Amino acid sequence: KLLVKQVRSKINCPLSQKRGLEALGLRKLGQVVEHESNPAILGMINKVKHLVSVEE
Amino acid sequence: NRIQVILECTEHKTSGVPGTSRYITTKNKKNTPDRLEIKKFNPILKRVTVHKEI
Amino acid sequence: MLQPKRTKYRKVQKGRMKGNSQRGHELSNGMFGIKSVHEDGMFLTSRQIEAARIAATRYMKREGQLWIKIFPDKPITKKPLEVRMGKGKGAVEYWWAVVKPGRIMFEVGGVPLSVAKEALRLAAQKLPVKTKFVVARDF
Amino acid sequence: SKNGRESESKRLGVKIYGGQAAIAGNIIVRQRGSKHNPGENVYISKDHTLHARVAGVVKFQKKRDNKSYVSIIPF
Amino acid sequence: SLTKSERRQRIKFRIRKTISGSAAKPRLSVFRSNKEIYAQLIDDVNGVTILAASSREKEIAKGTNVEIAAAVGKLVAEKALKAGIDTITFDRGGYLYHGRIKSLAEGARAAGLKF
RNA sequence: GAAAUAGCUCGUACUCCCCGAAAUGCAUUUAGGUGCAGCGUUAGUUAUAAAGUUAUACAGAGGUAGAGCUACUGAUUGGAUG
RNA sequence: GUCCAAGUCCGAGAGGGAAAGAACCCAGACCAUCAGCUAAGGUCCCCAAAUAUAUGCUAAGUUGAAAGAACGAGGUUUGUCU
RNA sequence: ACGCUUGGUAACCGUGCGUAGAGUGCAAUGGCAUAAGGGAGCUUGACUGAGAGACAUACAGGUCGAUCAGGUACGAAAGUAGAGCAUAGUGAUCCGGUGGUUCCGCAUGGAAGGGCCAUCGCUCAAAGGAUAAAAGGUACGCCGGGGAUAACAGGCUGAUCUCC
RNA sequence: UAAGGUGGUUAUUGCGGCGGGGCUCACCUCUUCCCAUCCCGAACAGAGAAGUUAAGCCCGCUUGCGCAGAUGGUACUGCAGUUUUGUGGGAGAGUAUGUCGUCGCCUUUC
Repeated sequence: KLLVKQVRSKINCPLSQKRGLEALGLRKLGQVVEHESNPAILGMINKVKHLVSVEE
Repeated sequence: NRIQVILECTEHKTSGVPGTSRYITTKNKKNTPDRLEIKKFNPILKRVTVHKEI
Repeated sequence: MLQPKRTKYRKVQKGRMKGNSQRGHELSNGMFGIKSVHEDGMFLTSRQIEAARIAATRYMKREGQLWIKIFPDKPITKKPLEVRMGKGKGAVEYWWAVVKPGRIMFEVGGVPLSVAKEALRLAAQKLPVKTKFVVARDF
Repeated sequence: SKNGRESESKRLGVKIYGGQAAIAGNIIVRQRGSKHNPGENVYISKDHTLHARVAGVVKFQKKRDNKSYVSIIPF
Repeated sequence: SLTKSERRQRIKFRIRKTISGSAAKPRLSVFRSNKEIYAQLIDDVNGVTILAASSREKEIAKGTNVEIAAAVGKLVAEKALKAGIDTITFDRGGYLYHGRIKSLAEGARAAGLKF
């Protein structure tokens, strides 16, 4: 179980990377969501890792 | 030179059967003269018959 | 001037030269040469090629050869003056060769180092490229 | 100039791929010349178009001097 | 392809391009040669051969090659109409349908083996 | 007649709440206008619901970047034969 | 400048920074408050915050905004071979 | 490539090497030798009634196509044939002409005429064709709009120019 | 064990060279008949068994021509910032090297 929180803004990001955030439970810069560690979510984190921060 | 020919059935129009069978084909007025005749299926008589160019 | 005797097409599109030519950067049949150390591709024209060749041939009068490892194979066009933009491509103006960073252009085999450095330095002043003097490893 | 003419594209390319299902009359490949040859349960048309014959799964399986032989595994 | 074998392989290729056979309705290949003509029933979809006949057994009477081929055809027909095979696709194996091949085919047609 | 017609310019009056585009494609006596498609709003439908979006695993067809030409077509530097 | 393709923004978008700029960097404004934490960018004064710490370079006011050539030189610091 | 009178290595012939450099009517691309290239025999499926299912898709349109029935051509039979190796060779509607048709036919019976199927007439070439039928001047001009668009000047860039 | 027939496997399976073999395969002898040459029994077809491994065919060897081909490195490229780069993917060519096939079913044989 890892915690991921959006640190940057999706205003100048492409549509793919902007939908990659909505795929997770992220809709605002002040949010933080907890997910599992399956290999499916660590492709979304790799897609948008410059916009989020994964603590644990 | 390529003309449009109309091959009408020949054995038709001799029996008491209304209708007329025709086939609209193309030909050449120089390479194949003299009223081409071809055996085609007559849909009225239900048998193959010789159709001659009109 | 160096240009093809004939070719399939007269007009050729002006492509994009991405540098660091990975072929033609080694010396062969000659021990001294000049190589391009520029940062982007260049168009070496037949006038520049002939000028550099004759400048390097006037030096070292009859000693050694001058290998030219390049050829102006592509045609560059230019529409006439006082013409508005766009009625088709213009007539072929001249012929040029693509030179990418790392390509060797001239080579000398006969003369020693003292003369081959001066001749190549005299020839490199006619080319629009920053050139460095390279010597072969087996020397 | 004298160069301003062209024709409309024919929308060629590869239809249903070698891992998807087809049915009795689904166009598989549109070509200009038989570069994808028909295999099992796949036939070719007048315009060198590959048609399916039965419902199944497509399979290309290039072989025999680099020649595609599109076939269908029934299911 | 003119060595009397490549010429036959070409015919066999352009015949097998359309002649085949499953477990039901198999293929009937023939091999001529200078003497002792052979015939065989092959299943091309699964490998295994069903049956095979030849003019080398205690059933063929000596004579002309045409009569020998007719007898071999009758024998292979009577042998194939035992298990239940009723239809066949007769190919040629690169031989013209005339002479011993036609005699074998007619000897098989006089019996059963609908084809 | 007559408030002729204007594919043209100008003007178009109170408040609050919710949603929210386009400047593309095909035609046109057509290009600063329209017709249809594309994008919007309102309402109603799929339920043991269906479809969408992103990522992962698996499986496909391609001929771009690159590369090469003694692998064709065209071009091409230098030596040996002639 | 012009004609296409893959994205973003302005168009229809307030706020902060580059001194002032529709697009550049950060960032998507329901109101009210003399509350707090940060992004880009900064902490000598105009003008909020370091005349903060550690190491080296520059002597040209180069520089403190953006942006420069072929070609010269016994400016200086530093690594290897010699 | 090697031999041979004309005959000349570019005519025909003989023997080898030759995966395709030939040819496929006509441009280019793709394909084709187990031929789609060439020859011989027999023939007319260049048939009738039709279209499971797909590809393109604003619409109008366009392309491919498997089973069934009735009679055929070739083949011993399987089997193939609903035009050409495949993509260009084209023109909507209205109107008029020809062949077939107790389909209708204005009180009744005919007829004129119309309807249905097959088919003909348009460089309507400005080829989605505004009419069957169509060229110029205006410095005597007028009205409605445009910096959507030029001439002078300003702006960006130097092809040209000038200087180093 | 050997041979013949017939299939699967993208030439690592092919081409060439050197030696061996023949119950089946092949040349080999003839054209009255079935059949055919835009001329020829050359090919196809038929009738036979005097001879033969000479050739076709099958075995064993050959890196010779072909075909296949790494590891490493490089080019190129998706995402993020930028003069620099970091993260992943990763060629082509070339070198070492490999290859004189392999897998089934029937008939006669040991």
